[PDB]
Amino acid sequence: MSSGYPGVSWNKRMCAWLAFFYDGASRRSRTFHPKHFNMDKEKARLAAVEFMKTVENNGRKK
Amino acid sequence: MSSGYPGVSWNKRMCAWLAFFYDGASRRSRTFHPKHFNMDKEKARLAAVEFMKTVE
DNA sequence: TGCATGCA
DNA sequence: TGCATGCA
DNA sequence: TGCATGCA
DNA sequence: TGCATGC
Repeated sequence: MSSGYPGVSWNKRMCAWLAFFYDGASRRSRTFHPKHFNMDKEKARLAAVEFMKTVENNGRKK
Repeated sequence: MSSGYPGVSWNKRMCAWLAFFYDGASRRSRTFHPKHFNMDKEKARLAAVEFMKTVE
């Protein structure tokens, strides 16, 4: 499994684990995003843009 | 682009920003994962499992 | 979005 | 079921 | 794995 | 030009 636990699976589009459970007869899910995903994704974006700016030239690179 | 910026794009399978650039003739790329992705994904996994046991 | 439902 | 999908 | 080709 | 895909 992706999780190694019954009912818990990684949703690739969402980048989150959903826990699927029965509520009486009704199948339901609860979403668990990696902690601080938004913060850390945004910080990764800034870091990537910063690097991109370093390499916005026509000379040979490091 | 998926970032706000030219040359930087989100790779979905990788769950990471890629910066595409030119080293003269060659096209290159550098990868940028969210800083503590592996650890925080694991924390989220353990929380999903905890919910599973509790809600069951 | 997070979620409930669809797919196989 | 694990996980992708449609929803406005 | 991270990277750079493939495709438009 | 962005970004999925194959190694």
